[PDB]
Amino acid sequence: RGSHMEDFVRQCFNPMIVELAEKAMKEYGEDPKIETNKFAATCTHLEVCFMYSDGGSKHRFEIIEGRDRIMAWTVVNSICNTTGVEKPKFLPDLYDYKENRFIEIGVTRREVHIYYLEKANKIKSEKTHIHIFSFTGEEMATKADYTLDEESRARIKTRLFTIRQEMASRSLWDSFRQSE
Ligand SMILES: O=C(NCCc1ccncc1)c1[nH]c(Cc2ccccc2C(F)(F)F)nc(=O)c1O
Ligand SMILES: [Mn+2]
Ligand SMILES: [Mn+2]
Repeated sequence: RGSHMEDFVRQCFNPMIVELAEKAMKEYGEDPKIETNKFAATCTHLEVCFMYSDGGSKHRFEIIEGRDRIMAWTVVNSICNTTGVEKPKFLPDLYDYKENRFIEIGVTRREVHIYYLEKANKIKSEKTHIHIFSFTGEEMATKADYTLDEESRARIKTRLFTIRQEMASRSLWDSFRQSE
């Protein structure tokens, strides 16, 4: 109670994104007032997912992140029973109707190579596409098929660096980076 991180989070991100992040953390037994770096992280991942689905065509993506566990798994079951895609063991973030595959979006404060290595080991199922962004401006996608336009990806990286600058100007960036 009283953290600068919580107030900055609720100020820097959009009210719907803050509400969704709060519902998610509470759904997973996590306190946004005590685990405030993770509050920021959930909000950032949520905004990156929304931006990512805003790129590309109109009907292209199905958003999985942001829903509650049960409804997200229901939509996943529908996607699988519709397209015949292998049911992912763990919840992805998006589904691409154009490339016909699930998408796992990563946002890390560490080296992108490491984070993708970790997430690729965790998923193991070599069917789901994996796309990592970084707060330094780096990105890395499975097969190096980055799915979206260059402009749409550049927008996301710019937003990430803006978040990083806003945290640094308030002296919460060191803690955020070392928290991962
Ligand atoms: O989907 C995700 N979580 C789904 C479950 C969940 C959602 C929101 N709140 C709590 C639970 C997800 N989580 C992360 C960060 C992370 C990584 C490993 C374990 C736990 C977490 C965290 F912080 F979320 F608990 N990075 C991603 O890229 C990503 O997709
Ligand atoms: Mn997710
Ligand atoms: Mn993700």
